[PDB]
Amino acid sequence: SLLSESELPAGISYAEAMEGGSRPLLHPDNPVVFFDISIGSHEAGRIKIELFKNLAPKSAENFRQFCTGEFRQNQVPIGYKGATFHRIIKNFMIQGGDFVKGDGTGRLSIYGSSFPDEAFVLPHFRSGLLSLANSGPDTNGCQFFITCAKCDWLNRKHVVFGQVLGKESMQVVRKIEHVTVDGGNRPRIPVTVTQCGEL
Amino acid sequence: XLLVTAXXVLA
Repeated sequence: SLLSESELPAGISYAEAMEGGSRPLLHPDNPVVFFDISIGSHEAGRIKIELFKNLAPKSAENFRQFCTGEFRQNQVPIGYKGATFHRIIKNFMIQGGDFVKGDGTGRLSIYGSSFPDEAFVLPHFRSGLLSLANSGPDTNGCQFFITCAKCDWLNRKHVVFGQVLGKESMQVVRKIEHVTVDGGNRPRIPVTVTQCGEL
Repeated sequence: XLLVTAXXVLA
């Protein structure tokens, strides 16, 4: 189901997304969520994210609940508040959302351990897209990445399910992308979602 | 390489 760049729907070009505010651009019922980011102990700003419920409803709803606190295990909420970005590769992507262990091992979703790939409709055609991290087919969980360049070699292996909105969002993404990392691409100073929610 | 996995990170 993969669309070529010439076939893309309105509202998801880089220019269109950078004009976005707090309301969705691809489909009017798409939720918009946010992360406030701290780099070390410094508030770095806010990333606003449209979740493409119209194209990837299960992936969007999983991410959305992790932003709002609506997913509970035995009455205890769990989600992205306090989650880190544990793997940062300049000119490629920033990876985070492992609220389980903070190291890439976390594989919990609102559906259980892992959930299937939805249709691979959108390509990784530009920076600023949200896509699911996984360990092969049908192993989506809680982790995600934000593209920092086109990464079309990931097409049909990772579901692109959202986009950042507005220029500040991309400024924060670029700041995260350029922090110092160790030999394993782990940041030397933590990058944390200190607050998150739905707009 | 440039993959985004959860568990065995590769080059």
